[PDB]
Amino acid sequence: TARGTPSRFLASVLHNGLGRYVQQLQRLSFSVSRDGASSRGAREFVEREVIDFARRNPGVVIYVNSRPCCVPRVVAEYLNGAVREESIHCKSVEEISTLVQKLADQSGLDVIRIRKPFHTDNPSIQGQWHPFTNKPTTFRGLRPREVQ
Amino acid sequence: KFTRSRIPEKVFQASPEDHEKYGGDPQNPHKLHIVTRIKSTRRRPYWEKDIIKMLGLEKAHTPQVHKNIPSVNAKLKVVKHLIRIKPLKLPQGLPAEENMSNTCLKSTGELVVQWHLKPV
Amino acid sequence: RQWKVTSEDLILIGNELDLACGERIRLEKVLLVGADNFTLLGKPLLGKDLVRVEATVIEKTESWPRIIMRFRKRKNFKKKRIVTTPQTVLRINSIEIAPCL
Amino acid sequence: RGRIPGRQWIGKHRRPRFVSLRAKQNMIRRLEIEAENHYWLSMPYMTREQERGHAAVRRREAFEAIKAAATSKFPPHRFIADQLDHLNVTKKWS
Amino acid sequence: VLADLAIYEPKTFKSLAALASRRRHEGFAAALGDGKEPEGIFSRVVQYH
Amino acid sequence: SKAVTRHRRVMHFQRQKLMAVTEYIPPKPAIHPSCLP
Amino acid sequence: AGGQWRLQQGLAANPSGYGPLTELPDWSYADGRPAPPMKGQLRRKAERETFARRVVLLSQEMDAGLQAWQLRQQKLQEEQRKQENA
Amino acid sequence: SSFSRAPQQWATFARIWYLLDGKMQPPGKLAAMASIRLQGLHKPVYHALSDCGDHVVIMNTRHIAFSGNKWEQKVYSSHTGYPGGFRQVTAAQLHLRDPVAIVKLAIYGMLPKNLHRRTMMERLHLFPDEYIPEDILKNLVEELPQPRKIPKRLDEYTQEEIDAFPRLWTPPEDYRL
Amino acid sequence: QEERERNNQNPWTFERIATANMLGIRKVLSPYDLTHKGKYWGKFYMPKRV
Amino acid sequence: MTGKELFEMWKIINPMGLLVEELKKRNVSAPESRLTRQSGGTTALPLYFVGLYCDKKLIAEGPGETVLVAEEEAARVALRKLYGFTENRRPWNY
RNA sequence: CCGAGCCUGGUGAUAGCUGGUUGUCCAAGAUAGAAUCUUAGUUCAACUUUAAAUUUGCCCACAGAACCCAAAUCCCCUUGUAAAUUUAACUGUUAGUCCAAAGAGGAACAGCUCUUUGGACACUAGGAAAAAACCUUGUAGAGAGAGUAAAAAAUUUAACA
Ligand SMILES: [Mg+2]
Ligand SMILES: [Mg+2]
Ligand SMILES: [Mg+2]
Ligand SMILES: [Mg+2]
Ligand SMILES: [Mg+2]
Ligand SMILES: [Mg+2]
Ligand SMILES: [Mg+2]
Ligand SMILES: [Mg+2]
Ligand SMILES: [Mg+2]
Ligand SMILES: [Mg+2]
Ligand SMILES: [Mg+2]
Ligand SMILES: [Zn+2]
Repeated sequence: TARGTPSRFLASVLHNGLGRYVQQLQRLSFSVSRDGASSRGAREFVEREVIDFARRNPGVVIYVNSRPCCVPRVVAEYLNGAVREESIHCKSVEEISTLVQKLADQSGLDVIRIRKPFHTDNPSIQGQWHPFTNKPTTFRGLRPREVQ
Repeated sequence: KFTRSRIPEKVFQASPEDHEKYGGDPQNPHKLHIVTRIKSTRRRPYWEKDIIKMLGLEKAHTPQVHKNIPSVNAKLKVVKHLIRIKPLKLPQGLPAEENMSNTCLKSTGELVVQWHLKPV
Repeated sequence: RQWKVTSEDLILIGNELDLACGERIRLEKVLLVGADNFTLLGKPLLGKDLVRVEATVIEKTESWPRIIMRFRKRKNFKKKRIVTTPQTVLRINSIEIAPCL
Repeated sequence: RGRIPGRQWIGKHRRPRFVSLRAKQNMIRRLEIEAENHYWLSMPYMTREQERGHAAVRRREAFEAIKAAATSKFPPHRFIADQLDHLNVTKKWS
Repeated sequence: VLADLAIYEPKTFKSLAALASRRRHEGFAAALGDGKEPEGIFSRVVQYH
Repeated sequence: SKAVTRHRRVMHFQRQKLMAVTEYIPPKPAIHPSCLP
Repeated sequence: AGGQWRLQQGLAANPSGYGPLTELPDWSYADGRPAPPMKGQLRRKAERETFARRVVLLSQEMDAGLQAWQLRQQKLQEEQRKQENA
Repeated sequence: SSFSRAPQQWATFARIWYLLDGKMQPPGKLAAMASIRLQGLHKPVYHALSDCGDHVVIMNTRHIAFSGNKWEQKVYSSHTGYPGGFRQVTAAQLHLRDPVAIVKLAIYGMLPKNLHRRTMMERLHLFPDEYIPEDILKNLVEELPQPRKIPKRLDEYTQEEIDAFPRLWTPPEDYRL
Repeated sequence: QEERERNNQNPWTFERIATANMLGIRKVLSPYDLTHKGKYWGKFYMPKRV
Repeated sequence: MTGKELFEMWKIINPMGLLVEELKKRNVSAPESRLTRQSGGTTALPLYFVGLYCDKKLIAEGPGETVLVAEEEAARVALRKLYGFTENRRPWNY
């Protein structure tokens, strides 16, 4: 809910778009279990897909602990220090791939209400409106009902 | 009480002034009606709404094509007030198999076989 | 939907574009373009050769969970659902005009 | 003061509604487009006898298609692959 | 965007209002004489195909 | 209620709009037929 | 606004209906490559194709029925000729 | 622009002192323009939360004029609160007792019925005569025009206008006048 | 009365629109209207109506 | 840097004096300050517009709470447009 | 706390009557009447629901359907459409309000009562002032896009030789 949840103005981190773009997903950390039917999708994912994912995205680093876990987790640390945790418990390989990809595409900052869908540092050209823009002046600058 | 409303045939006898006004030549008459639903089939009898649905006008402001023959004329005479009619007009002849995709309608009842999407 | 944009400004799109992050894109449709002392209006839109609006894709992000509840009183009619639509964030890199006019 | 008896729009006495040029214009529009419909419904193309038996083949074949669609009803097939895919829940690394 | 230009770009909005007024005057000339005259310069339209 | 009543039976709004549309518009010339002719 | 004017001119009442403002692509690669079509334009093209196919089918059925009627009537004439010949 | 943040914000959301002469004008139209200019609708930066209102001054509220028999037909009615405290007074007596009340009530009705109505009415200013205190005829900006133009009297119609206007008919000489 | 109903400038008449049912007004109306077009409403009589 | 304007990054004093020195170096007359418009001079929220005119030629005008703030802001505007750091300038290309 | 005591037990008495009836999401879905010590209920029918078999189902075009003393209806190949009948198994609704129209009763009273044809409501939305029943409008989401629908009452009045 909007009045319950906080908000923010739309913005990009460190002005990522202007210069060279950077994949702002710093680090991933998978926690999967050898056994456990919940971790079968994650195990197949680390078997086959994760290699291609690393080959595609060098900027990101991946850690895999591979320890006993009743629920397999995936952690994502961003440049800002933002931590984003997800539970991949009983998840399909394609859904894991989509999750990891949308994490890579996601920026390192909270998902909350955005007040407006845009942001312009220089919003005004020609000068923004003030009351005296569209009205003329007076000879010698004389107020109404003024003799001298 | 309220029942079906039989229409006299004398209503459907166009006059010369009507001809020269609407631009419809009785000789060499058109073949196809573009029909569009305007009013809600709600607050209307069940026969009216099911006639609409069988003609295929459950969707509003979506022109649908029918023939010009008495058997259909009967239905859309029953449901005149819920629809607007126009004839189909095409200068470019029937769409050839190669121009099946580059077709486009117009508000003027025209159907252009080719759509360059670019001004003169 | 329309926008007015400049250089080095962000824009949000409430749908997916199928463009990986960091890729560039040329926007064709422009209703007008204006400088400090003049403007260029279209009929309706401007020529392709005259303008060149380039943008970059920066982010694909899932929206905050938007709640949808339907309730009717004294009928036991209650149903909730949550939606998350995708967004694509763009940044307009450059705006330039050609001498043709 | 100024009330009217009972419900506002029903009964022997009710609130008097009045017409506006707005609504008059709207309904004249509806009925003139209806007159255009009358004109275009006039001057048909073919007669009863010309339009009698031309689409019978299409109606028949469409109805036989519907009949076939209704008759073609069975349970779907069952597969050993779909049966044994369930064993893959206890997959584990060596 | 009309409001956005009215706020942040008043000169462009003045240009648009002037254009609109000129189109009004062309339409009034047309109401006086519908045809039998050269069509307006801005009232002219672009046809697509 | 009944159709025939002592009072003027208030009619349906569509009917009143119809009756408001249909009236005798007398054909008048542009010029009054006394001052000029 | 202006729907009646657009219709008098022949254009769509709602500018979003058809025309270059909606039918054209909204974006393309900076390399100059053509972008993939949007789903809206694809479904519009598909329904327009079905529309034209239907128009063709209806017209062909009408023409075939008229020709069949004409053939039946000229056969009627020929068979009366046969009758009075017999 | 090239203006600093705070100064530009100040110049944008600044208030303006409009002036009006109600010499033989309708309080209805006067109140309509005053109400829009007190809301701040005329400002393209208007929003109900942001109090973008403006100060307005009226003069010659005593010398206002209605259209029709309003002076006697119109009734301003108010209940003191006690039994029998229902009072009705025509615009005539109401004006004779206070020439400002008519215009201020018209504007009070014109304005929205929110809690900002009272603040905007406080920002409003009224004067029966063409007399203003020093500060609030000094700190002005401009005088917007009147809603209606007043017609001229025979005392005002110059001779050349009368001569340009043609005579329409020829009286018989044998008549008294 | 007959020259008035002949010279009325209004293109639209009760009898026309009711015989045609141009707006589904046969709902609100009676079958008797089809003879008592406008002049009558219950027992009353409107001669000015046409 | 694109976000922050220049006077947010570069503090200064007596901007009118710096302006006078710059204009003297550029060999033009010493400009005079004149309030162009004003509102609420008596009330608690005064507003003034001060323009700087050289040889009957305006370079810049600025709003302000008081006349001093308005004239110093106008000097700031003139400095902006002289040094070419107007917000409406050509953005940094790439 | 005696129209006939209190306690225990049968007794978890019975109650066509009132109240209540526990996680999420989707879909289809208010509907003629007969009998009944029966009208606050139930049984059958009708409507509705699920899964299956089959093919005709709906609108309908000429012709066709009474002497006595009107709007429409029935049947109906075409046509436009895709539903319909049957088989297996239950349930629930079976205490109904307003508007228009044809009528009966009453006072040519009722927001009255009773039948018939239709619409709406009992499902969201805009308007008419708030409003169930009136006018537009339906199939469901996000938009800081757009075109439209129904949608604001007008009236001032009497001279006379
Ligand atoms: Mg009441
Ligand atoms: Mg009745
Ligand atoms: Mg006892
Ligand atoms: Mg449902
Ligand atoms: Mg019996
Ligand atoms: Mg019972
Ligand atoms: Mg049949
Ligand atoms: Mg009743
Ligand atoms: Mg009742
Ligand atoms: Mg019920
Ligand atoms: Mg919809
Ligand atoms: Zn005259």
